[PDB]
Amino acid sequence: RKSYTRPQFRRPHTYRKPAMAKPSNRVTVESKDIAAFNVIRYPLTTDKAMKKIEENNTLTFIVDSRANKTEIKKAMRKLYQVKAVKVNTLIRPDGLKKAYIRLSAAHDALDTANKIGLV
Amino acid sequence: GAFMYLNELWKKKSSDVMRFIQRIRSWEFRHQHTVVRLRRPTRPEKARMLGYKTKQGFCVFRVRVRRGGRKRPVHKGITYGKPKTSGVLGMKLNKNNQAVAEQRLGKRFGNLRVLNSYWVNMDSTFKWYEVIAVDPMCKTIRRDPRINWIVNSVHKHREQRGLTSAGRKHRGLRHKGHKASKLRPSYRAAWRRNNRIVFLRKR
Amino acid sequence: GRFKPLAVKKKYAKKMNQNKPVPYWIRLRTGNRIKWNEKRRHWRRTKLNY
Amino acid sequence: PTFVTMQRKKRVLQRRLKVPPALNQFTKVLDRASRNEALKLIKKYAPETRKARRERLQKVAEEKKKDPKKTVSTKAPLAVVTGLQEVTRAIEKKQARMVVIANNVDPVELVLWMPNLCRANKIPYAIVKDMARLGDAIGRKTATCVALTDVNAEDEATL
Amino acid sequence: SVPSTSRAMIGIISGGGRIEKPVLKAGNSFYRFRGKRNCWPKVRGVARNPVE
Amino acid sequence: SHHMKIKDLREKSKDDLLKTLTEYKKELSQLRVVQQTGGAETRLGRIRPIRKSIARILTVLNQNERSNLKMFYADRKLRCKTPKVLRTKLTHRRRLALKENEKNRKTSRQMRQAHKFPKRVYAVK
Amino acid sequence: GKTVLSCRKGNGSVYQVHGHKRLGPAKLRILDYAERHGYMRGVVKSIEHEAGRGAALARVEFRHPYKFRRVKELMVAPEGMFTGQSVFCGQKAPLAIGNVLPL
RNA sequence: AAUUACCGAAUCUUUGAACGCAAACGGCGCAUGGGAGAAGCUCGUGUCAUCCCCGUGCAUGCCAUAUUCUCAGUGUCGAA
RNA sequence: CACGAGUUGUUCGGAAACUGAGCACAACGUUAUAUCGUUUUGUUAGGAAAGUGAAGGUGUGUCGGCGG
RNA sequence: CAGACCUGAGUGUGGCAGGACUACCCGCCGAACUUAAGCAUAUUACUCAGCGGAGGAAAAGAAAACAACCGUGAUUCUCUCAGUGAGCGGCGAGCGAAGAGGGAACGAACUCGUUGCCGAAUCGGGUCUUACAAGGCCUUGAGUUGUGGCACAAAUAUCAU
Ligand SMILES: [K+]
Ligand SMILES: [K+]
Ligand SMILES: [K+]
Ligand SMILES: [K+]
Ligand SMILES: [K+]
Ligand SMILES: [K+]
Ligand SMILES: [Mg+2]
Ligand SMILES: [Mg+2]
Ligand SMILES: [Mg+2]
Ligand SMILES: [Mg+2]
Ligand SMILES: [Mg+2]
Ligand SMILES: [Mg+2]
Ligand SMILES: [Mg+2]
Ligand SMILES: [Mg+2]
Ligand SMILES: [Mg+2]
Ligand SMILES: [Mg+2]
Ligand SMILES: [Mg+2]
Ligand SMILES: [Mg+2]
Ligand SMILES: [Mg+2]
Ligand SMILES: [Mg+2]
Ligand SMILES: [Mg+2]
Ligand SMILES: [Mg+2]
Ligand SMILES: [Mg+2]
Ligand SMILES: [Mg+2]
Ligand SMILES: [Mg+2]
Ligand SMILES: [Mg+2]
Ligand SMILES: [Mg+2]
Ligand SMILES: [Mg+2]
Ligand SMILES: [Mg+2]
Ligand SMILES: [Mg+2]
Ligand SMILES: [Mg+2]
Ligand SMILES: [Mg+2]
Ligand code: NA
Ligand code: NA
Ligand code: NA
Ligand code: NA
Repeated sequence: RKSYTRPQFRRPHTYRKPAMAKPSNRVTVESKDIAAFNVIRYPLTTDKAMKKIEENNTLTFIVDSRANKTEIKKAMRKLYQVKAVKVNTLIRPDGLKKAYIRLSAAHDALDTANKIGLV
Repeated sequence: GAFMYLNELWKKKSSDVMRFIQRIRSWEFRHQHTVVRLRRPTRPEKARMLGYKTKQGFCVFRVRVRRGGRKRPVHKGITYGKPKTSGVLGMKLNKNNQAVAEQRLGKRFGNLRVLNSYWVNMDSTFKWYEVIAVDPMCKTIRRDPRINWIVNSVHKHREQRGLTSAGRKHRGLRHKGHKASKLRPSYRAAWRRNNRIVFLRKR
Repeated sequence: GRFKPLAVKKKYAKKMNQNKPVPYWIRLRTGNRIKWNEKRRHWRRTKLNY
Repeated sequence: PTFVTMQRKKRVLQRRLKVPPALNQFTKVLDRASRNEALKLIKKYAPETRKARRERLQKVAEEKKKDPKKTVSTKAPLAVVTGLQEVTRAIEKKQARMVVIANNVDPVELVLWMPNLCRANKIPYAIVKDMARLGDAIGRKTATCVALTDVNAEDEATL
Repeated sequence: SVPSTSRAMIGIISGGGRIEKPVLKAGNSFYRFRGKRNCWPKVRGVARNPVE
Repeated sequence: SHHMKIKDLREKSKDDLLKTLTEYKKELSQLRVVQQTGGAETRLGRIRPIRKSIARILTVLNQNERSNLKMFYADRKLRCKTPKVLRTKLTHRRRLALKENEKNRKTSRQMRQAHKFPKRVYAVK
Repeated sequence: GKTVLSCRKGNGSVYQVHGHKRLGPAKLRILDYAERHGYMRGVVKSIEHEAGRGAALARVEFRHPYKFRRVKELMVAPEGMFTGQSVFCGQKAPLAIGNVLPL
């Protein structure tokens, strides 16, 4: 017999074969190059948004309400080839998420707005 | 063959040796769970007689039921209405304990089909029955012409509807003819037959 | 007050979106029966209580 | 663990209480030297395996196909009788010359009656220590009882 | 009578004489029962209604 | 018109379909900008054909992928690992129900009795 | 009629012990091997008051008989127990106030 | 490439028996595949730490099963 | 009333991430039936619920010291 | 020592159970208003409410059945038996069936255990045949603490050739 130095029996550790990765159960085709189009929906053109474009180098967008500030930065780089130094977000009382995106001093927000088409 | 000696031995439960064997087993069963899985039946001849086979897909479980009369679950034993319904301790369940043990096993393990059950042991506090269960998804069960009828969905939870041998017992289906005319095909069906108002079109 | 679950806020947002009058061109449809929004809500009349 | 405590307490309760002769006879086993000799004879006459039976039947089938008119006996070589049903028939019909019964069959009702049946039919019998050792002699995991109905001339003295 | 292997502590329990001081106030009883349980004040049975 | 024909989709390869999907997703996003900043109704009328073209591209890609994967898992050695999303749906009861082969099983005695006394065709004059 | 107050208290509910701010149950140390054969010497570390109890409680620190640690039992202090007093518990403990001995 | 009707091929957000853990929290994990990566490194190309995004597996119970998986028992043996 | 707008967080509040009066999933037991009971007086369950790992043996890399 | 068996665990792999629906059907649980010109037995009622469980039906069903005849012949259902010169009932209020007869339906019958004779001939799992074949080959994996085959009144061997 063995020797037990503890006053109660505990389950001994035995060999545990690890589970194998199963074949994928989701077989739909998802394109990585179109993800940013879901993250960024469309820009805003209100008086407040227009004011921030020329004074704060900031663009205003309606974004996916489940999106990340980090992901919005990545989407801005992918869709418009600009570097966002700061993203501020709020969920509007209507339910949509709005993002204030300040571009780096190297990029001109007004020029980016012209290329986007909001002007 | 060997069945006869086993069968006659179990007709002598009150003998000295069978009493000793049942006493040791009853002590062991007292220190086990309410529901316990077994590798083999305790009474193989009785299990086989009731439909058990030593085949992949057949399972045997021992179920413990508490002995005694049913107590009416009213607060502080306070009943209302007529004094005819005032009894608390002296009423008895209209179902037998074997059916209760089968229903306990069937409700706990919904993936199995209950086939039958049999008495194994009892003490002052507990009664034990061993219940035969069948896996409807087992390939051996599905391709066996003798048991694969239970795979069909009509037999799902047959023990809950009192269709087993114990269920038939307390429904009154052991008797035929004038002994069970008012209980056939069921008492509710007989009540429907005898109490519905018939309206012939031309009366 | 300040606090509410995002789920409560989203439900309040949808009720805001629904609280709109019937568009004028709806009344000009061939088999139109709608004149005014029968489910208009005012914050002082009926309480949503979310 | 609970199962550990219960299996030890079960042995205690079996020794403390009064055991009737029907159950008590299974604790008075055959001695070790005779038990080893008996199991050696059983192992010598162990039943043929699935493979060996299969090549024997295939050889019989080929001989039948080679000479369809001739008749080839399908009888298996002389071996011990194993299994509760077959051993019981051998004892009832008095073909068994010796019967070996395991002493640790659970449920014990399976073989509780066998020593009395052997005594009634005047068949020599013995009770041994392990169904596992009996199963090992016959090439199985366990064996409740094993009966010898015939041996070769060289093993007649040993029997 | 108790088994002789049962243990005991030498001496008397500390804090004796506690019940010798009159309480003098319902408030002192209130503080006394704050740490024990909800059993004070006590209403006499004759002051209740026969239903209860 | 920005209308992509289903016949040309079914001939395009996977990479070409993904490329076309990106172009139509991009152009749809540009139209969303027009929706915000007013815009001419002629440009706005392109939104629906473009959205439906995107659906057509995705339909072809998903139909092709499902067909290819069913072919791959049609292998007898690999059909036990087929994803449930690709197995036949039918109904919960029907998947669990006895098949005809299992339901028609007979004992050896039953088989012999059926052969010994088959049902006959007869008439009375 | 209605349930009497004495019966209602049996339900528990709002008539249970106000156990918050209590230090825990007061007991002697476990009757282990050391007590049955030799003795265990402890030190009284604090004399404390528990709400709902008139008697003072003593926290007595012992060494663990099998492990490298301390035990810190909690007992009902007899009259005269003081901080720093040595408490002897076991078969061989001397007859003195505060010690625990077999009867 | 009209539009209707029908149906075989598809899509099918958050959820709910709801089942990785929670929840007036659109929250937080353990594995395993990816994705994006302006710091650092290499020759703007590659690669990429922390951070971030996504797919799959992971409730409990039961049955079957193990190229015959890993173990426990002063249970019964048998060999040291 | 109609239309158009407004709520920007590494540090503020919550959560991630504490315990309290308490709650009751598991587990076990009970009940004809769980939609019942136990579940903090250090604390689940007759109760095998630890997958975490000190010193070591085996390879890689970062080092101090000797000899050649 | 090992090792085996028994009993019991951990993990991997392949599956199932969970909820909804619930008119009808099956198993439990189960009242009272009401009626008796009051009321307790009784009646409402083996009902409503409550908890479980199925299917396109369910349940029942191949005699330990009726009958007492010149006999009938699984079950279910219909007319009828019959509000009954049956019976039950403070024999009060009320309650209350069964066999037979005319019919509907019906190719309606089968399986196991046991017994006797056989004894792995069985089952899963790989693998091949266009095949997860009711097939061949292999397999200790299960199984002799017994899978399966043949015969038992609709019967009068099986077992080759
Ligand atoms: K806004
Ligand atoms: K009562
Ligand atoms: K309201
Ligand atoms: K249904
Ligand atoms: K009246
Ligand atoms: K209820
Ligand atoms: Mg914010
Ligand atoms: Mg406020
Ligand atoms: Mg108001
Ligand atoms: Mg509110
Ligand atoms: Mg044999
Ligand atoms: Mg008073
Ligand atoms: Mg008063
Ligand atoms: Mg309390
Ligand atoms: Mg969840
Ligand atoms: Mg919270
Ligand atoms: Mg207004
Ligand atoms: Mg608490
Ligand atoms: Mg408690
Ligand atoms: Mg405990
Ligand atoms: Mg259900
Ligand atoms: Mg009424
Ligand atoms: Mg009245
Ligand atoms: Mg009255
Ligand atoms: Mg009802
Ligand atoms: Mg029909
Ligand atoms: Mg049916
Ligand atoms: Mg009939
Ligand atoms: Mg008449
Ligand atoms: Mg009645
Ligand atoms: Mg009839
Ligand atoms: Mg058989
Ligand atoms: Na009542
Ligand atoms: Na009838
Ligand atoms: Na051992
Ligand atoms: Na508005």
